[PDB]
Amino acid sequence: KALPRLKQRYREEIREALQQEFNYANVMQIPGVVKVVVNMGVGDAARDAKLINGAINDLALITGQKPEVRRARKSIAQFKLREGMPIGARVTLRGDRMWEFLDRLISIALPRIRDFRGLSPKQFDGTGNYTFGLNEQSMFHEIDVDSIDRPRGMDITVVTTATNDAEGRALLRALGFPFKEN
RNA sequence: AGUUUAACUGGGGCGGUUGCCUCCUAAAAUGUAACGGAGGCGCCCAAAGGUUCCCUCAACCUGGACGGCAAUCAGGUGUUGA
Repeated sequence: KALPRLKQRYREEIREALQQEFNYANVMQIPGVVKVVVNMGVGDAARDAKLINGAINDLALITGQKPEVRRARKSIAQFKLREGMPIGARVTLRGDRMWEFLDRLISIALPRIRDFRGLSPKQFDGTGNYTFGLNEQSMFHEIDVDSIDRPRGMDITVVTTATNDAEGRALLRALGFPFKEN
């Protein structure tokens, strides 16, 4: 007994508009976002093993779920990197929590970037999966932006059952990502 | 004063070596020598053992903030080259 904003919108308008654009036979062919992905590469694992915990805490406060700590399966010593050194955190988002996260991101933070002209239409890949990146976490009001001791940027990537970049960009437009309309 | 002070060895000496594991020589069973050719061991292990369950890598292509030939991520090819 509840509905998020973007999901109600998705089931109302966007499916209709893509149908009226691309004319699929079955509606099962309709594109739909599955999951959302978050990652943070600490990179100074061999110099600060504590920024890892810092990033864990930030993403906790940001996404409302305890992250995963991705280990280094290979040992490349030109970076000090050794088998099992924690280099980064990672979180998966699916469902109502995902739609809420996109609502927050599109409505609070991305309208808080400094001189946001536009996210490119060219972060796609093969079929329409949008892989962008943030330099700082100085933007989410979710975050306690008084306590941060360093910039700890991140990298986001958005995956969809779309089959090509045209359908991907069209769907993400209907959903309200500020592309550079070109 | 009584006695020891090695062997192999293309004579002896000098050098090197002596035991165990793996490969070729070794001649499609086994086995087979040379001071013939290449290596290694005289350990480690609250788990790197037992059991039940689950999953598949490396590599390449692309996207991608610092990040580059490569770091973590996502998406494909990938019968198996890790």
